[PDB]
Amino acid sequence: LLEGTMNLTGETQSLVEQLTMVKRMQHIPTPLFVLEIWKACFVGLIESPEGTEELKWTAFTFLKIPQVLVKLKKYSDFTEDVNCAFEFLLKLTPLLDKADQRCNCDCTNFLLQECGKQG
Amino acid sequence: FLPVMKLFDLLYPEKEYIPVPDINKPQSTHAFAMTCIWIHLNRKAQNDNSKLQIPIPHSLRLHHEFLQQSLRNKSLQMNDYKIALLCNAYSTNSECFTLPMGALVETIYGNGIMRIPLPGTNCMASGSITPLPMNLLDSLTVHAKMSLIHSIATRVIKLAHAKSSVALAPALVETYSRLLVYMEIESLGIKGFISQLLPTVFKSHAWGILHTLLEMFSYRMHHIQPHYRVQLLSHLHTLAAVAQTNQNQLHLCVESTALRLITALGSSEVQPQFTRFLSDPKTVLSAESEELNRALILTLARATHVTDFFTGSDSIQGTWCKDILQTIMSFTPHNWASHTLSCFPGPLQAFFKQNNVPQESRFNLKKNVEEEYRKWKSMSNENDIITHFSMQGSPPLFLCLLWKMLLETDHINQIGYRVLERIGARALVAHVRTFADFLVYEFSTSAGGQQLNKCIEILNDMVWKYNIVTLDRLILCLAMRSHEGNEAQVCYFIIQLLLLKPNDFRNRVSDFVKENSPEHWLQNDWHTKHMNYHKKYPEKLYFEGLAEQVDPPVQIQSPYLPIYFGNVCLRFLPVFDIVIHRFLELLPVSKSLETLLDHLGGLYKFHDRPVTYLYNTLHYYEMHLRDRAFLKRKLVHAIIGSLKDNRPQGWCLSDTYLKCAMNAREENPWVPDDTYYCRLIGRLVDTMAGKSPGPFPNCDWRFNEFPNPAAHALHVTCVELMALAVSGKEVGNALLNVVLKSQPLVPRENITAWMNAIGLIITALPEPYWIVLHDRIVSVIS
Repeated sequence: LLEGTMNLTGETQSLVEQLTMVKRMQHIPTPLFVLEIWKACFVGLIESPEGTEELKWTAFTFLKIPQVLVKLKKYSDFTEDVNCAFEFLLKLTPLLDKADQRCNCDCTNFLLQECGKQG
Repeated sequence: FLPVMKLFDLLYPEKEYIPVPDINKPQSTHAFAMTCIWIHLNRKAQNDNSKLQIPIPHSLRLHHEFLQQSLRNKSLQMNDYKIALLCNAYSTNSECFTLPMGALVETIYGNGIMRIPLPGTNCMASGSITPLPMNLLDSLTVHAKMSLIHSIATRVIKLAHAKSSVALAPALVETYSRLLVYMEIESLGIKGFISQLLPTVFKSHAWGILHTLLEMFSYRMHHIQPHYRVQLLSHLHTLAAVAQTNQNQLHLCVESTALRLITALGSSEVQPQFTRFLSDPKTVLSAESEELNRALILTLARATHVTDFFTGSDSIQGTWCKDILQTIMSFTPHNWASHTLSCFPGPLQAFFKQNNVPQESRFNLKKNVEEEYRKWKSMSNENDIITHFSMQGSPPLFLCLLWKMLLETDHINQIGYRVLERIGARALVAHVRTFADFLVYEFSTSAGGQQLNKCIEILNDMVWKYNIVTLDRLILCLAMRSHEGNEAQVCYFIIQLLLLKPNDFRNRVSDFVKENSPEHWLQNDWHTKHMNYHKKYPEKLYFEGLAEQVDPPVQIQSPYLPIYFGNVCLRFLPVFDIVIHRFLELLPVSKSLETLLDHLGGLYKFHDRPVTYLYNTLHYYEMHLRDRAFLKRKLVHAIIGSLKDNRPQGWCLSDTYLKCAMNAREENPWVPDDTYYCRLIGRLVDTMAGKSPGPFPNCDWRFNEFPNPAAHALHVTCVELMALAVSGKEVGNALLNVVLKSQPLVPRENITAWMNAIGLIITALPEPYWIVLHDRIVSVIS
C-alpha cells in the first residue's frame, strides 16, 4: 500500500527486493503471498477515493503487478500455487462485490484475460 | 461560597461600570443574576454581619444601585422583567419577597375578580384565565418558585377544607399543570403533593378539588412515572370505595382516567411493575366492573405477543401471569371469543381454555324482561315500580322497558326517571353491560328495513336528547361482546350505524377539531374556547335531557362540578380505539372500518399517543392485516392527515411514502429498491444521535408521548416499515440484502450503528419478519 501512494514512479525491482525479502523474514506460503498480491490490488482499486487518485491507484494495481510477477516466474512451481491462491481468492464475496458497484461490471474477466495476455 | 469572588476574578476581570440594559428578555435575568447573587450574599450577611463583610465591587455597584431602585420601585408586571428581578434578588428575604408576591397571587389565583359561569348550574369559577407563560416559568429562582408553591399550598388548603364558593382560576390550574412537570421541584412536587396536599384534600371531603385534580391529571399530564402511576391507581381505588361516589361525573371522570392510563401503558413495563404490587393484586383490579378488567387483560395481551415473551412456552404456570389472572377471575365473570383468542398468545390461549364463563341464554333474557314488562303495567303506581325495579341485586333489564316505551310512545315517566338516578353510575356499567347484550341479541335476530334506521335514531335519543350517559360507555360495553361469528359482526354493524347515522356527535367532533387544537399549553384562551364549545353543545350529565320528557314536570338543578377540560370526544377516543381493535379482530367487518376512518379521522387530532397505538394496532393484527391490503392502506389515508398540521412537516412520513403509499391501490404496489430502506435506516441512525436541524422536527418532549426524539423516531420508523402490502417474508430479504449483499449509499466505518438500528427494528418486528433468519442461517451453515 505504501508504494502506490506517492513513490510509485520508481522501477520494478525495489518493490521486488522488498516483498520477496519479506517472505524471507516471516514464514509465508506462496499461495497466501499471491492471495495478498491480488487482494491488495482489489483494495487499492475500490478503496481509492474518486478523482485522479482513483485513476492513479487503478493504474498502479493494473500495470505494475504483471511486471513483478513475470520476474517472480523468471526467478521461480509458480503455476500450481496460484491456483490454490485463487481458490482462496474466489471466496471474498461482499468486499469485492462492493467494487463492482463502483466499476459497474465484472473486473474478474478483464484481469483473467490480462493474465492470459501476460502468459 | 467562600472563594467565589476569586471565581469572579477569573470570570469577570473588569474595571468599568456595568450599564443597565433593556429588561424585556427572559435571558436578561441570567445576565442580572450575579447582582442578585451579591445582594443574596448581603442576605447571608443579614445575620452575623460582624464577621468579614465584603465591600461592593466597582463595576457591579451600578446594577446593585439599579436593583436598589427596583426595591424603591412600586410597579412591576410583564411590561419588563423587573418582576423576575424582584422575585430573584429578594427570594431569601422575609418581607421583600411579599411585594412581588402580592402582585402575583392576586392576578392568577382569581381572588374574587370575576365569576365565570361554567357549563351546568351554579359554577362560579374564578376570573383570571391567563397563566404564567413558558419564559416566566424559567426566569425565577428555585427558592422563589418553592416559596410560591408554599404560598399556593397555604391558600388551597384553607380553600379546600372550608369548601368555599371561591373556585380556582383557569390561569392557576394551567400554572399548576405546568409547574409539576419540573423534576427539580419534584421532591416537593407530586411526590410532596400526594404526601401532603392529597391527604389534606382527602380529609377535606370537598369532591370538587378531587375532580379538578383528576381533570388536570387526565387531560393535562403527559409523563407520569409507572410507580407514581400505580400509586395514583391505588389512591383512586381508595378514593372510589368511600365518599359516596354515586354521582355520574365522579364515576365518569375516574373511568375516563383509568381507561386512559390503561391505554397509555406500553409493552415492556408490564413485568417489573407487577411485582411491586404483587403483594396486593386485588386492589389494582376492578371488583365489580368487567370493563376495566377486560381492558387490563387486553393490555397484558398486547404487552406479550408484541414483545414475543410467550414464545418457547405454551402455559401460564410458573410465570407472573397466573396469579394476577387468578385475582382477575374473582367476582367478575367474563366470556371470551374464538376470534379474539386468535390474536392471543399461545400460553394465554392455553389458559383461556379454563376459567371462562359461557354466555347467558337469549330466550330467557327476553322472557324475563317481557315477564316484568307486563308487571310494569300490572299496576302503574310510582313508588312500588320505582322500588321493585331498582334495588341493587335486581336483574338489569330497565333499558328494554324504556325501549318498549319508546318503540311506540317515546315517553319515560317519573318511575323511569327515578330508577336510573337511584341506581347510580357505579352500577350503571353493570347495567349497560347487560343492555349491550340485549342490543347485540336483539339486532342479531332483527329484520332490516325501517326499523334498522329507526332504532339507531331512537338510540341516539338517549345519547343526546335524553342524555342518560356519555356515549363512550355504551359503545365500550358493546365492544367487549365476546360472541362467535354472526353476533360479533352484527354488533360491529350496530356501532357502524351508531357512529354515522346520527350527525350530532359528528357535528361535535367537527366543532372540536376545527375550533380546538391539541397544543393546550400554548393556548392561553383554552378556557374561552372550552366555554364556547360547551355553550354550543350543552353537556347534560345528570339526566337533564331525560328530565324534560317526564310526563309529570320533574327537573334536576344540582350544582355541577368545576369542569375546565372535560368533553365527550376525549372520553370516547379510547373507546374509538378499542372498537377499531374489535373491528380488526374480525374479518368480514373489514370494509366497514374503511368508510369510518375517512369519516371520523378528526378525533385523532387529540390522541395522547396515536403513533404507538397505531404501531401496536398494525403489529398485533399482523396475521389479520397482511391479507387485507386496501384495509391496511386505508389507515394512512385518515389518521396521518389529521395530525399533519399541529405536528410539523415531516413528523411521521417520508417523501416516497407521500408519493406512493396513501395513493389508492392499482394492483401494482411500488416494490422498492434497497436504497429506499437505506433511507429509513439513515433516518433512524441520525435521529438516535440527534441533529440540530433534524430530519424530524423538535417539540416539547416534556409534553409529548416520547421523552426523547429517539423514541419518537423508532415508533414512526416501525410504523412506516411494516405498513406495506408485502408480508413479513420479503421484508427480511430486503433488510438483509441491504447488508448481506453489497449496497450503494451505505458506507463503512459507521455500519455498527446501522446494524444496531436494524437489529432493534427486527426485534420490534413481528414473528414472521425475523423467523426467516432461521431459514437464512440454514443456508449459510450448509
